[PDB]
Amino acid sequence: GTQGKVIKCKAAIAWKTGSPLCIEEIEVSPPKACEVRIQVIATCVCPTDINATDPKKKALFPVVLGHECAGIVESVGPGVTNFKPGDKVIPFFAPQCKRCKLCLSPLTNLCGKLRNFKYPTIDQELMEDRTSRFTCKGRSIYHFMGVSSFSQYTVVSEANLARVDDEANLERVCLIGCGFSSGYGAAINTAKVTPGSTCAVFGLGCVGLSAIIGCKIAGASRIIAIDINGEKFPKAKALGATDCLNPRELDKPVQDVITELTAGGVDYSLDCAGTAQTLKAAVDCTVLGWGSCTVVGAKVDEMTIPTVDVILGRSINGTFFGGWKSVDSVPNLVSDYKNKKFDLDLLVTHALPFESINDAIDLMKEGKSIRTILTF
Amino acid sequence: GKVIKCKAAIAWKTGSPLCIEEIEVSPPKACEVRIQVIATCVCPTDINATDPKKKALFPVVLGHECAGIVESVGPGVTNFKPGDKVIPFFAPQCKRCKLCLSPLTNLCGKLRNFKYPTIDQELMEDRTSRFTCKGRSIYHFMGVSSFSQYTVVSEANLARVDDEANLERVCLIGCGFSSGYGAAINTAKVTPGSTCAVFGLGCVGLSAIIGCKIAGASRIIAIDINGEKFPKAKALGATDCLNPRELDKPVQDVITELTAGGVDYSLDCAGTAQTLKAAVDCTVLGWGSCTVVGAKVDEMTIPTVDVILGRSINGTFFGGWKSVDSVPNLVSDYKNKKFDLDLLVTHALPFESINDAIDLMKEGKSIRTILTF
Ligand SMILES: NC(=O)C1=CN([C@@H]2O[C@H](COP(=O)(O)OP(=O)(O)OC[C@H]3O[C@@H](n4cnc5c(N)ncnc54)[C@H](O)[C@@H]3O)[C@@H](O)[C@H]2O)C=CC1
Ligand SMILES: NC(=O)C1=CN([C@@H]2O[C@H](COP(=O)(O)OP(=O)(O)OC[C@H]3O[C@@H](n4cnc5c(N)ncnc54)[C@H](O)[C@@H]3O)[C@@H](O)[C@H]2O)C=CC1
Ligand SMILES: [Zn+2]
Ligand SMILES: [Zn+2]
Ligand SMILES: [Zn+2]
Ligand SMILES: [Zn+2]
Repeated sequence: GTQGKVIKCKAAIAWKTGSPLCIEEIEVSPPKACEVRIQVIATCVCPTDINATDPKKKALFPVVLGHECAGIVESVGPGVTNFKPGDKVIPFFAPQCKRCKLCLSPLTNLCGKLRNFKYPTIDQELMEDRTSRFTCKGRSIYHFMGVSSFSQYTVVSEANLARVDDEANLERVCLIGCGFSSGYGAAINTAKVTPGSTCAVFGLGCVGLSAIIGCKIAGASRIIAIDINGEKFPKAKALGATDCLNPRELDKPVQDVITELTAGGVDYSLDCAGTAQTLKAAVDCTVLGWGSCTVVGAKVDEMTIPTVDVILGRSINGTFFGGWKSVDSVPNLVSDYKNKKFDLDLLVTHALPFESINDAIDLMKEGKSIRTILTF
Repeated sequence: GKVIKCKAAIAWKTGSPLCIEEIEVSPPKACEVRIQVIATCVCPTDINATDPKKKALFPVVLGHECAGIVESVGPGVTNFKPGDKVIPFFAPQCKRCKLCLSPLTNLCGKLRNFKYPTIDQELMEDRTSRFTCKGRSIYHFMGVSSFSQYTVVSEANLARVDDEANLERVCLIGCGFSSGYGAAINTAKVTPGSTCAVFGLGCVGLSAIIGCKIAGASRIIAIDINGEKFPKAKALGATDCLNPRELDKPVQDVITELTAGGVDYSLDCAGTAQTLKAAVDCTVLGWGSCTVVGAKVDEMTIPTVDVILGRSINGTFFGGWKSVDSVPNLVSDYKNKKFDLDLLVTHALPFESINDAIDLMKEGKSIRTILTF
């Protein structure tokens, strides 16, 4: 518990694929040079974590999952001076070393720290010196996307976290760790929505809803929300959607319907679902000449685009953590919440003990929730 | 308004070559101009028309890249008179629709078919034709139909140019040069000091190299499977050249290694399934941009991971130029030697020998063959 000593605490480990999480007692070593050890206060489950338990996907085991959270600094490694015990922080999967070609360009938010560009979900699986800080029943355990928040205490790289306001409500600002930021920024930075434009958002979960918030703040005059589960519409409307459509209850392809309603198509579209049908429709429903499609979610490995479509004016791009330069922007999003610029409360549907983590996973797998807050 | 009797090339059906025939050309009506063609070239698009695998209409008068002079104008026309030099084109700018008014695109409300533009603008504004042969009415092609001594076009499809222009060279502005030059400048938006890659070294790709250089690029890589295309590439601005058939590793991997990560802008002026995939792969992460110009296949497949990691895709239409307003400017640049079009013309042949010009192109032996009368 105290500095320099190994800690023993609760956690949830995935011993192998296609299986539920087990509650165990583990040992968390102290931080080394350029590392920080955090006490996790609140955390949520994200579809990216569950995706790791899918047998048809690539992943490593045994591992400690989790990447959306908020907490407090317990101790820091040798030579560290930008962090100290007591400070409130928020870690993330997108690093910002501030010391590379990519970090210097205003055209991207990627960083030279990343190594795998074909399978990012298995990158950052160990610390810089290529060793692990986790141990359980003798065996060494893998880290997950540089965070691993499903443990009371974790250790991260200085390039993977930021200090925030001393009076921040950690049981809510934890949403800034992944979901909210990714959707909000996709609209503002990646798609670059403009005043008076028309937008279309596919998928109404935490990401899609945050994208609607972003479009409204950017000044769009019309926002069309699409989802196969109609029960998600009321919450979308409370946040800014002006129209709603269920592909399942329509006679014609949903894109043909959108095209009719707008007399040609929308200026900007964002896919926050990621299926073969949503990706195709997201492109189809934009106006020719200057229509823009931004990819956010992706459950499939590829998309097929007709050649005549780009020749006629349509373009395609995608986002990574909402396009935010992580270390510099996260503090600012926290300040915005303080000033009531947007309400993170509507994104929370459940609250439960960390012990019941497996129930939160079922709820999400059943589309009966948005986000569930877990606490130790 | 007399009817003119002249010669022209007609395609009667799919699967057979063009036939030289004697036809009748009617006088121009309101908002129309009758042009005397002085020089015309053959473009890959004209050849696709007779391929049974492609969609097309028959019988038709093909051709769409040329330069010429005004013979006569229709009732009420005042911006044109007999003797003026002009250049027609497939991308209209009617200036009486909503799209022409927008600074976000170069498309126009005059267009109707967006899945097969090669069969659009097949008749005039009033839905009738101006061509006749052996008692049969004949179709127009993409609003131009240049394979004829005389043709008639809508005022939204041409522009008057400098009185001293050399019509035997500025004809390239009608399609090929403008499309490649503009793809780099307007569509890809190449910037000073950047690195680019151009796939395909025919008229369009060479013009893209000319455009990259004028925009300020510091490095220009040229790729083609036919090595005889290299000497002209270097004469126009290429700094490095690569032939896929003489490399063991895939060409996109060679480009990535020679640049330590890839290029800032790529332009596909070939359009095969292999070039489209390579054009995307050879761009840098974070901000790499791929622009589609050529297109031999109907689709392209993009990996989800690539767009998430910063790569983007777009495409060009007549180089992004507002046709009526920009063509005259391009003619002026040539007059002032900003670039040199003479290097793009490799042969000349009498109009009656059109079929020999087509065979020359299908053997990869030429860039552009000018046809004269
Ligand atoms: N690009 C990046 O950096 C990030 C990507 N993501 C990804 O974004 C996606 C969304 O995340 P969440 O909102 O948290 O997930 P979620 O599971 O809550 O959202 C999915 C929603 O899409 C709907 N849907 C499913 N099939 C549909 C169809 N055919 N048409 C319309 N709607 C359909 C569902 O009914 C549901 O409401 C995930 O795939 C996630 O991994 C999350 C964070 C960052
Ligand atoms: N988007 C638009 O508005 C326009 C599009 N185009 C299109 O652009 C294309 C090119 O036109 P041109 O230069 O006149 O044709 P071309 O036939 O002379 O040019 C093709 C060139 O690419 C090369 N090539 C073929 N396969 C290759 C491969 N795998 N790797 C590298 N090089 C390869 C050939 O050897 C040849 O030199 C056509 O498909 C044409 O229809 C032309 C004008 C405007
Ligand atoms: Zn996530
Ligand atoms: Zn960096
Ligand atoms: Zn052409
Ligand atoms: Zn118009």
